[PDB]
Amino acid sequence: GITKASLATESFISAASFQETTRVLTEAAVAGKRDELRGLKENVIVGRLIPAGTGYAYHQDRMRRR
Amino acid sequence: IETPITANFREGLNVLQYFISTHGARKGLADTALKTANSGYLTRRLVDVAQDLVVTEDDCGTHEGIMMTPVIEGGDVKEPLRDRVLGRVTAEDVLKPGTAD
Amino acid sequence: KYEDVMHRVVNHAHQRNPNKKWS
Amino acid sequence: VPLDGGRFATSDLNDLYRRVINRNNRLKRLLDLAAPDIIVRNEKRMLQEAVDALLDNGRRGRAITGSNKRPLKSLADMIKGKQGRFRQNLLGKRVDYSGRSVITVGPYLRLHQCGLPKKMALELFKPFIYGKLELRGLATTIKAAKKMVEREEAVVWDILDEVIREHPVLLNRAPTLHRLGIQAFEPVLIEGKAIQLHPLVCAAYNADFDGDQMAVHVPLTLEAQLEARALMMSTNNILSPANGEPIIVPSQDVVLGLYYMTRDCVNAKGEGMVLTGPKEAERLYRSGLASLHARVKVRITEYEKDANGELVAKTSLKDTTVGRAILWMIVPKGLPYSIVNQALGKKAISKMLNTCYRILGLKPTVIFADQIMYTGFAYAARSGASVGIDDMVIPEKKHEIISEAEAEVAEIQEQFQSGLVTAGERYNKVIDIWAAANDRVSKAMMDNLQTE
Amino acid sequence: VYSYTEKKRIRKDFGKRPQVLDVPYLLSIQLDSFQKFIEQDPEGQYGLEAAFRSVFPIQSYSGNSELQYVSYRLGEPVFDVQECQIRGVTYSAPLRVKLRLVIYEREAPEGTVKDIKEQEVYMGEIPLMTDNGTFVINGTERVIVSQLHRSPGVFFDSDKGKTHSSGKVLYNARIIPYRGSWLDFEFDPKDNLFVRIDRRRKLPATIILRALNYTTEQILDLFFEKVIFEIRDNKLQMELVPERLRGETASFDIEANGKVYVEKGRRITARHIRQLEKDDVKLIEVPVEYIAGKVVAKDYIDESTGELICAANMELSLDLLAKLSQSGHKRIETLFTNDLDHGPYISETLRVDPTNDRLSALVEIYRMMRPGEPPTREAAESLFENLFFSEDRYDLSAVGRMKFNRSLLREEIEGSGILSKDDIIDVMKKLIDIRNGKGEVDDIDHLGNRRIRSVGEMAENQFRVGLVRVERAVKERLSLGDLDTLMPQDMINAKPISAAVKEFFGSSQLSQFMDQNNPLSEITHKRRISALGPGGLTRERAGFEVRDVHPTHYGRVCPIETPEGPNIGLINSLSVYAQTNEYGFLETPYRKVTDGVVTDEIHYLSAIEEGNYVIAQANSNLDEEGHFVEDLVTCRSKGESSLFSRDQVDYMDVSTQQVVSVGASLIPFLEHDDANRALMGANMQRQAVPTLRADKPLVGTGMERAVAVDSGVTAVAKRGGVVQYVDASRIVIKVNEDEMYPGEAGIDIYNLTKYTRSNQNTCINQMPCVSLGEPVERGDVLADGPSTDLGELALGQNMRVAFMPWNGYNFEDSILVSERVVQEDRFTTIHIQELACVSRDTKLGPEEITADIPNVGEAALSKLDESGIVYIGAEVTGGDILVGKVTPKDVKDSSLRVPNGVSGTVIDVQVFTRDGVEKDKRALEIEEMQLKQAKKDLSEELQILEAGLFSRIRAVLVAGGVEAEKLDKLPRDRWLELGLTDEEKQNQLEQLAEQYDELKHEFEKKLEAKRRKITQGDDLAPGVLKIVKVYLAVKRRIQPGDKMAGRHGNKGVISKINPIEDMPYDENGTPVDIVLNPLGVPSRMNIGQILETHLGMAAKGIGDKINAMLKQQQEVAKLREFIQRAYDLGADVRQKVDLSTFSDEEVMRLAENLRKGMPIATPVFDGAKEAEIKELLKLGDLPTSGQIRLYDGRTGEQFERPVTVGYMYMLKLNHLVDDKMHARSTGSYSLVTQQPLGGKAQFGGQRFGEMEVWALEAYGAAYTLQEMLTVKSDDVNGRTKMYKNIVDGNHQMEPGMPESFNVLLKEIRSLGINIELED
RNA sequence: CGGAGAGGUA
DNA sequence: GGGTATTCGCCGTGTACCTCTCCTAGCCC
DNA sequence: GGGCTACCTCTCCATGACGGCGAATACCC
Ligand SMILES: [Mg+2]
Repeated sequence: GITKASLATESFISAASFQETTRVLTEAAVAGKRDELRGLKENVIVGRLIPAGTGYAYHQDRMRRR
Repeated sequence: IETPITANFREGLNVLQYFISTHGARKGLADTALKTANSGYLTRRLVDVAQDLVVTEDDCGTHEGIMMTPVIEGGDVKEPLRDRVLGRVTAEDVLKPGTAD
Repeated sequence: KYEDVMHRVVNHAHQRNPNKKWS
Repeated sequence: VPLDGGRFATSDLNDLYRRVINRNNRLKRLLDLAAPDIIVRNEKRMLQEAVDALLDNGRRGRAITGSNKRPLKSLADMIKGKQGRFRQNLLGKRVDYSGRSVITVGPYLRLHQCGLPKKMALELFKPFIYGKLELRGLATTIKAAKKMVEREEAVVWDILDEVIREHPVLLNRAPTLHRLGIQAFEPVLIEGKAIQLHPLVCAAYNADFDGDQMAVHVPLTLEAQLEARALMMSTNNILSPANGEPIIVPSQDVVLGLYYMTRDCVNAKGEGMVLTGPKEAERLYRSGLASLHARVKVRITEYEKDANGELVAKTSLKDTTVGRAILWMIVPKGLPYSIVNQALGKKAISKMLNTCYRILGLKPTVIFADQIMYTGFAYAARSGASVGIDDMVIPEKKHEIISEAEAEVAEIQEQFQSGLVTAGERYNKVIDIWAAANDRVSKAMMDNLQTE
Repeated sequence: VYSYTEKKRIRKDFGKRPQVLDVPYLLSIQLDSFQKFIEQDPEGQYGLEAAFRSVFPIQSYSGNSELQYVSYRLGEPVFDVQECQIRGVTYSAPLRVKLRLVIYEREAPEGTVKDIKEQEVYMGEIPLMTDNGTFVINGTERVIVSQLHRSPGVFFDSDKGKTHSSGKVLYNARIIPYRGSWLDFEFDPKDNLFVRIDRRRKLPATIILRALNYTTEQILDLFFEKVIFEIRDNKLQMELVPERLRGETASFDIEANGKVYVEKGRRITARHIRQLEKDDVKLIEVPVEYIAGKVVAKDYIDESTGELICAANMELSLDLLAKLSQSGHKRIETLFTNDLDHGPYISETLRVDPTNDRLSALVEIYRMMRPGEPPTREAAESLFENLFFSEDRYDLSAVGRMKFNRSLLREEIEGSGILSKDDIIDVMKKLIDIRNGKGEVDDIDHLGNRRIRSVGEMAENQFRVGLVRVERAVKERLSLGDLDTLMPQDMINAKPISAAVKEFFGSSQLSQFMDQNNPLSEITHKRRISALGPGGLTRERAGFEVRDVHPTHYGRVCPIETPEGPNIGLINSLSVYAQTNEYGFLETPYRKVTDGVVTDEIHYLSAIEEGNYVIAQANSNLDEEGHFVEDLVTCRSKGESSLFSRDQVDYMDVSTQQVVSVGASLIPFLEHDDANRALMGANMQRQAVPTLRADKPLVGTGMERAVAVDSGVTAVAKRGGVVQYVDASRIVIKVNEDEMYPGEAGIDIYNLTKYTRSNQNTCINQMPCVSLGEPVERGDVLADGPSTDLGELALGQNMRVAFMPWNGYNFEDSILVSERVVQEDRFTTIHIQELACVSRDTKLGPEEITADIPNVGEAALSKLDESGIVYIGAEVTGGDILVGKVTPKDVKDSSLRVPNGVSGTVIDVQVFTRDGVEKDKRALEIEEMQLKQAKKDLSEELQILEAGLFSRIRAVLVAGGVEAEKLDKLPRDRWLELGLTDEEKQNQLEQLAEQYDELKHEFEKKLEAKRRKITQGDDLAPGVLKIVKVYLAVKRRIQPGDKMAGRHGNKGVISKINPIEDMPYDENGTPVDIVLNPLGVPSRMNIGQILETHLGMAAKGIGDKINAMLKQQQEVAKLREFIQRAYDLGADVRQKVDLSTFSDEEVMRLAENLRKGMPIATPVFDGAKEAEIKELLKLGDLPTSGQIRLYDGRTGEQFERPVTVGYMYMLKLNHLVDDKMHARSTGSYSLVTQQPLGGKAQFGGQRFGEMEVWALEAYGAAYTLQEMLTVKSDDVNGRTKMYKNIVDGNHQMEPGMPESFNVLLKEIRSLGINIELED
């Protein structure tokens, strides 16, 4: 379900802005999980360009080089 | 209620009929408040489950796709095929009822 | 000579029901 | 923080760390001096319970403060919930260069613009006006220009008209549901204190002008001015994202003006006279020799573009009314005439804008929508379509139907006193005969309104 | 008949029903409740006497010392009301308590005390109630709203449905005390009776009976009956009353007397019971397996050996029946258990019970209530005795005894406070009976179970809490206190009592800051019935039950007036006629109906007493001495409308206004409105602002007089007479001779309230509405308050309205207003803002209020005097400096400045000074002027009252020893020393002389006392030196953006202010003032505004006809004919006014007050029909349909389809547009997050919140979102670089990282969670 | 320039 | 002991805004 | 009343939400 298919994510910050922050940061804390900042909400948090709209060409030019 | 409101607003409503209509309107407002709350909770969950889905490629090149038909429950045809398949790229060739056309 | 400020701290939530959470 | 009165306030973290440092120092002093075991057991239990009162206080409401035994806030409560950091201060921030007021209509606007008051326009645009005042050379420093807009001199308003002209703003009604909830306009300055919003666009906001308060934002940087103009301009959203139908549907007065304009009565002035074009249909109605709705043969010229993009002109004498001709002056070239020959309520004008967008692209649908709004408000004004108390006609057959239903519930009342029918059969019988009498009264009033 | 002041403007009153009971005084809940709180009550029922007799005598822990109670008393308050609102203190009289300390000797429990001592001690300062019904707490004016919480007593609730998804409905019982510990009986789907205390974990509900000193045999003696088996010949027989066999399937052949009664397989019929009872059958034979399913009742010990054969609550078996068949237990008792009639619940619960005796049960309860510590016998006994059976920690009130006796079908309604054994056991019996199918549950939405607390009861409870804290203080100190070295003011303390009662009145969920902008707003805020607050529900957790209206709110709580939004139906408004009962429930007036005759006596009914009788409807057509003219009448019996017989009813409704509240009985034509727009109409009528010119409603109800009189805003004449003097300041009334006291005779002097600030920054004002030399009657208005005119309530103004869609300027719900309305200054509301400027003692130096200000020139100092405060009446604008003030740093400007965007005139300057700072020159000037005004006020009091007293002496010596020449040779003082007899006349002269000498003494001591009040220093906040307060007074007119609304939920924002020509106009030439939109009528189903529009057109039609009959100045006969025709007009009404009794100025001045329009009433549900409006329009020269052909103002031609015009009464709300408008270029930023501040007052920015971020993600917008949350907020470097770039002209951005994210890394990193950043 | 509560707006 | 129920504990419950009030106890002076 | 010094952990405050979901025992052979 949608309240579970957003917590069980390979990106713990998008699951941290949603329900049960404590459970997500504990499960992400015991595993040493590494969020690649791939998606919209994780990049709205950290303040860079969204990789959807106009900024999608910026993530083309960034994903290409590195 | 087995005794309906037999009078309209152009005529006068008496005390009891207006009282019952007041119960109806308060059920309306109390439905709109709590309904608005659960609605906003629904939009929050939906935009946080989709949340990262970005149209990334021009084509994946697949020969799959669901089969659209007009919906019928037993009454009239509720939604025709034109409204459902308006603007959505075909999976395979649409055959005319003449064979291999 | 201490007048420690932690003895001047405003209880800024002095109207809350004690059973409410997160604050 | 310093409050006023020789008294300070702060967060609850300082109080919780005060408590933890107290338990840790009392544990260092009690284990440094070799206490018996039960005292240091109570000690370590209070320290474990103190840290468990600091990292998350929600699970045990133990940490309490004076005069009101409430749980104190903690670090997990600083992150969690509606008022932590993720939902309160990271996903949505308080944002500068903004403003907010009460909305009002003003239908003289094109739909790519909106009003904006001069006082808010000068307050929102203090940095740009600073830069122009020291660019043209009317001041030396930033504080001289700050005195100039703090004084509101005479030269700053032409500066302000020279920084508005092509710069979008973002209007926003406060419960933003869908992506039309934020749109972008161009300002037109208003002697007033209220944002003048374009009327048709109002239906996208689900707004009504009884005191809604819309907020403006300013796109500062250059790429945001282009994101506002190219993606978010109010002309570049004339279809909903939820469905392919138009969202610039003409809402309430304008469809009454059009519906009054394209109809017919069987006998008014100019009945059965021929008219050489729509132009003298306007010239007949403005004088008063004809009526706005009386049937008339005209010669219209429609341009059906069934070639390879080149428009084919055809002309004829359609049997129509005068109001349909006056409306036909406004419909652009590519549409057929048969879209205006009907009554044109709300559904038919919605598919009118739908076919206009799906045939002639975008710009005739924008300018066709603006012209529909102008003629709809103008001929709605010429209508005078009031409401009076004698306009709602009671059925003359109403009290007869209600008296028959009273006799029928008298019948089922007797059959319940006669012991032949049950309670629930009386229930379904009474609701059925009242529903049937309800529909008889409804068809009586509906006929006696519509065709009387 | 009418008084000389009632004849000023008599409202034409439609209305068919003759009324019987007048409207009661609309503020009776507040005044009766707090009057009930603070008043000397004998026999200790209610008030302070119930608290003092409850907690006292305090007696120590066997210390032979005791503090007993005598009486109490309250002194004068130190301040009067107006000076207390200005200064800021509580309006509170101190509470003096006469305690008495007694101390025994050694070994004298019963003996005489050795020493008594007695004084009048101080405790607390309980705030009084101002005569309007409000409080004053800290300078403001506050209202405590009555709470509607659950009645104490018992409740057998259902909690059906959504438990355990099996359909097996549970049942629960709750014994709710008024004060003490809760008690919840309930079941579980394993059919076991469970208890819990104070919502803790669960206990098996027979363990409390094991705590109440009951054996197992006594428990099963209580909850069950007996089935007797006997040891006999063989196959041990069974006594049998055949009522036990009802509804059973007999698993054996029931036979006796050699006769087969019931064969096996067939149920026991009613005929089988008739055979066994008609044959009188008692004893039959059973199979031995039939008893093997039974449970034995009592114990049966072995007489021979001394052992136990069968224990109580143990099922029987054939071998064990051989174990007791061998010893000789003759009477074998089993408990009759049947799944349909008599349930075996107590037996199952005794099987759940781990405990056996009293002690282990008390160990279980003591361990449950206070967990963790080892239990002890004495702590368990003190705990269980002090949860339910002690006077201290547990008490039902007499109300709780009433519902608790009433809901057990007891007899007496007055009993003890504490519980008993029979209380709990009858609760458990009643709960098992409700489980067994007989009886029914109770509902909590019923107003027979909701009780109204009010100010007196809740203040009594918080004062009670003050007394229990002070009894722990005294029981501490008196246990250690020994001898006569202490007196009973050293023990007792003021801080817990005054801290508790200031904590209640100071701020709670029931001390609302009073919405004081309107007399309707006060008088509907005080009649408010809140369901929130301590002891009741909460906002975000109520459901669809308590928020939804119930069929027993009729006449008690208004159904249509409630706030919308989060609290709907939790902030219920009490009705018009409703009262609070003796116990606290709601009750409502009904008329007693004898068997044929509707008796005109009134007789109140509570909520459950309505549920027994059948009650008629208000608009039942009646006759002469009283017979219902229909042979069947629409009535309600038990919450159900019906059409019952002609003579079956018992009660007729008093009046047809009794269902709505006073917020809703002011909407005319309410019966034509949907309840949505009626609700929003009541709320927006509550929020009107007062205009500058009070203007009567054309279409009223008649409740306007009762609201404008019964609120405290008008100056009601206390004694009728002749007006001696009329001034804007004061009105001086000379009294008639009948209502006049012999001693303290004098006259009356009313000091009106001039321009002072309200609570909502409107301008409360009183203006005289009588002239000099005019008769007045007791109970009439003399000063119209805010929004009042001649004693009516007039909230907004009434204007000429058209209904046509005019060029799109009224698109959704807008309003379009001509330049006529703004030119005539008729929505121009007056606001008053209060600007403080304090003088703080900080670090680095004190603050001066000097004018020596740097960085400013003569534009700042032009509007100040030499002291630095602005003049009275110097018209400031935005940006000017009112109070100069600098803070030493050379020194920094911190002067008070007018907030941006407002104009206005400084009407008043307050100056407060800490005792210890010398005053500047202007403060001595103001103190000088206040001294001169106090001396002039009191001196004019003694001169005018001197003229009344000495003029009364001159009025005495007209007869009875008249000396006309000798009267005014010597002056007015020694007029007693003239020759006169020894009768009541010279005694009366001595009365007046002793009165005047008392006026000398009281004048002098109030003069020096008033100099003591003005002259002395004042208490302030700690750390402030002097406070200068400046009253601006803006005059805000009208502009595009203000909100206006009529009285039917027709909202609207004024959109364009057109010229006078651009309006439509009819062929007579008058332009219409406001053009609405007709499309608000069919969707928002409020057709009532159209009938108000037509009837308003009729009212001004009569107004213009009188105006043509009076500007031409016809003689009074024509006006008498026309006015009499206008007041007769149609069907039979109550009014029936006759103009044969007006003396030709009472016609002419009435017609002076009708020439603007004739005021027409319409009661709520008994109003004008259509036909009366049509005939009244026929009396005018107006068209019948209410529609006029109008000419367009721009184009100058006739509109097709003639439009509706008329006069609608329209209101201006205080949601004006120059409070809503705000903008921010770059201001100040918050401390912990580097985000902009929130709000307008804090000069902050809008919130581009979460859904707006989803809106910009939903576009292709990225850079707009990037600067929308990295540059324009949350980053100091990006916004400084941005500001430099914008003043340069380059448009770019250095994004960086937001600061609050870098705070989030510290609040996760400051847990035990490493959070990082790679590369 | 700190946070709670109460009322109100859409 | 293995699978199945049952109680028990946590998580959540619409956005934006506008006014106002309110912020410390004890005690020996 | 109020100005100076400070809690360096004590008892009944409480009591009207509901759904859902998952984990931690309860129990039945
Ligand atoms: Mg709205």
